[PDB]
Amino acid sequence: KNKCVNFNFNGLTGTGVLTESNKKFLPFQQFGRDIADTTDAVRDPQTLEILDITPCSFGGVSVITPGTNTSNQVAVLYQDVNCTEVNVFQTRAGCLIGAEHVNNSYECDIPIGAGICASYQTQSIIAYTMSLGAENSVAYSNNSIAIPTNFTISVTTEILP
Amino acid sequence: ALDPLSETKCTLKSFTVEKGIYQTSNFRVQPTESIVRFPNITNLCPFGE
Amino acid sequence: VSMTKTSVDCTMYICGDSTECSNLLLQYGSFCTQLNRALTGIAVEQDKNTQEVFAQVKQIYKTPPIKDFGGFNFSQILPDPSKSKRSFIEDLLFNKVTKFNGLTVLPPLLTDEMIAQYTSALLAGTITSGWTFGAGAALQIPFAMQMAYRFNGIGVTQNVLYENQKLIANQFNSAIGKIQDSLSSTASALGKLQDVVNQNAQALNTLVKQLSSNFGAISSVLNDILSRLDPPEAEVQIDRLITGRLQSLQTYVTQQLIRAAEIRASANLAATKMSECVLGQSKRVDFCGKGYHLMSFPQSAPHGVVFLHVTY
Amino acid sequence: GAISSVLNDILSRLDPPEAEVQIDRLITGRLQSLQTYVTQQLIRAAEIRASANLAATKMSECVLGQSKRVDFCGKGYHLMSFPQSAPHGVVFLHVTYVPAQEKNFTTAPAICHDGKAHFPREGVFVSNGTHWFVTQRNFYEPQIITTDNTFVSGNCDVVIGIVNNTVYDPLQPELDS
Amino acid sequence: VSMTKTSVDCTMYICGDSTECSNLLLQYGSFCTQLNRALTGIAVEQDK
Repeated sequence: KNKCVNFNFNGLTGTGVLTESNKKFLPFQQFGRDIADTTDAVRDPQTLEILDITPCSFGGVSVITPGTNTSNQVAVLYQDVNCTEVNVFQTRAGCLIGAEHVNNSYECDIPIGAGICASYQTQSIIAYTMSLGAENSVAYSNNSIAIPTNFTISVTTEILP
Repeated sequence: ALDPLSETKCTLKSFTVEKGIYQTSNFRVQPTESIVRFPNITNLCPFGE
Repeated sequence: VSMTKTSVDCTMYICGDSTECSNLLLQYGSFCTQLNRALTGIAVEQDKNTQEVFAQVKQIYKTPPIKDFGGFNFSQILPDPSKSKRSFIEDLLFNKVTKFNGLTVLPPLLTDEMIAQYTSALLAGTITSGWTFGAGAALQIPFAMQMAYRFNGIGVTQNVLYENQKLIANQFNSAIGKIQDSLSSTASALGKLQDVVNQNAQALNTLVKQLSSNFGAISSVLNDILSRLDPPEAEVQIDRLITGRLQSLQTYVTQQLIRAAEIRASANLAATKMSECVLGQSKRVDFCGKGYHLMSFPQSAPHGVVFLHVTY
Repeated sequence: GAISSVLNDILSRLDPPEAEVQIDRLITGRLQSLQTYVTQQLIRAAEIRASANLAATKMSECVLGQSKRVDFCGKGYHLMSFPQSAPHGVVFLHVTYVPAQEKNFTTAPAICHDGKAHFPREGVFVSNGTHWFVTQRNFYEPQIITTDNTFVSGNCDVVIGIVNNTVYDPLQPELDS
Repeated sequence: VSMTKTSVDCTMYICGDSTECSNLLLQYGSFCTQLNRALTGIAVEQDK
């Protein structure tokens, strides 16, 4: 169980992972299908055991890399999986190999996913939760005000196609 | 196929790689074992007769 | 604002667990390369739409300890930090919404917790500072004097504001209870968001059902036509399943890209109303709904945003 | 799906009943390549045309006038703008009004002179420790209290948080002096 | 503001009044249904 094997249950060949669930088979049915009408669950020919056919794990592989004129260290990223059967830390988006997790929050330079970003600071790729901005407590009161006494005429630049 | 540092240069088609996250390839678990479980045997078939 | 970040691999969808399928898939050239980069480029733009609407300022503002804003009850608008940090209105919006098959669903960069934290930074900026926090520094101003510039901007004397502080406070708090009774009774008020979910949930399940078609062959399973038939006979039936699923994958990219361009014009419209109606006093007629605009209160929403416009 | 990508190699080598299958797969294979080029260049041009309507608005409203829309001509209060030429685009030069320094003060909504409430036309009363004066919200400018800067409206018995002061009428240096 | 509400049927355009044509038309899955629901969804947006 829990392995990507080539199952063979009464001629039903294929490749899948034998997992357990709460699905209870009917005494006349021998196999179950998903919405794609494929091999989704098989029945144990020896006893009353329900073994669902789970497809094996796959996902996209991304590389967190800085600029060429900055550094050359990289990290391996895996999507929508955990660090179970894939120096190595678990993030909210997936399993990351090659980066360390830092509890301190910084500015998002290179995004990872699910509120996690990465950056190169003095000298390795670190994983951290991104910050949404600096803390600014407004001094609210019944008569307190902040009227500007000095102004700066700054010119902004906007580029639109 | 050497390292993920040079793997980013193949999917980008550029020597100078800027900062960011780039998708290079995909992984997949390969099958190793095979399940050939079947019920037990009670007797022998009379094919010799 | 945003949509579902669905990333479908072009290789493992048509040729999942097959060897002869990958030999005929590379004969099309860069057809699978363009479909993978198109679905990847959409999901980057879905995270950019949330940064242009919610992330308007570079500072995070907190709630003041003084909750007496001239008689107005803002406990239903501001989120509760003692519980996810969501208010009572935001709880009714997330509770009224609706694996390894080649369709990988990626989570967004801006989570629903950080959306409400970006919403609470704009709620404290509009109430305690008005439009000064978006145009410059966090200039503090009382809420009784904040509405004095709002009534004078539309041609109403500010003498009626201070003499009727308790009159307009009971009318405002009674209007919030009508919204909470409408959202908790039925989910018909979320029709602007349910059209985005139904175009992303039914279209995702359609691609799982499109691979079961034979496309003129005997069976859709690649193992039942390769190991059971002749290799001259298996070359035709695999190519019918490859070309039959390639047009199904090109249809899913084309239909979602127009919906991504539709959601981008809605995100730029939501970023316009956040920068003008929420982050200031707009004199544009029917920009914050029917009536003279005074203020606005944004709310968090699953893959969207909900505005609570205040009219006169 | 064909054996080659050259149109001349299939017709010369294979039979003319057999070459028409691989040629039509190359035509339909390049037709789907043209369907991708037409569709992707039309959806992306719709986003440019949606951005061209925004670029034409900021060159006809923000440049040819003073827009009161917040965060439309950039951050801050809009003064003027200057467009410049750019290849396949435009670069804006928005001149805005950004404050630099501010101080904390004590305010009051209105004052009382002889029983009636005096509200300012644009601004609020600010006390410096001794008395209130008339000033603006955008710029700090201490001015005297007069009828030209204030407005008589309401009474001094129903306004919550009101204070008392003395309105300096311009007829008082001429008659009451 | 709006345009004409043209809803072209997927079945009658290709396999109009034919029985054996529907066996080669419905074998491609719900691609015929996606052409009808897309043109129906435009006519809903034309009314909006």
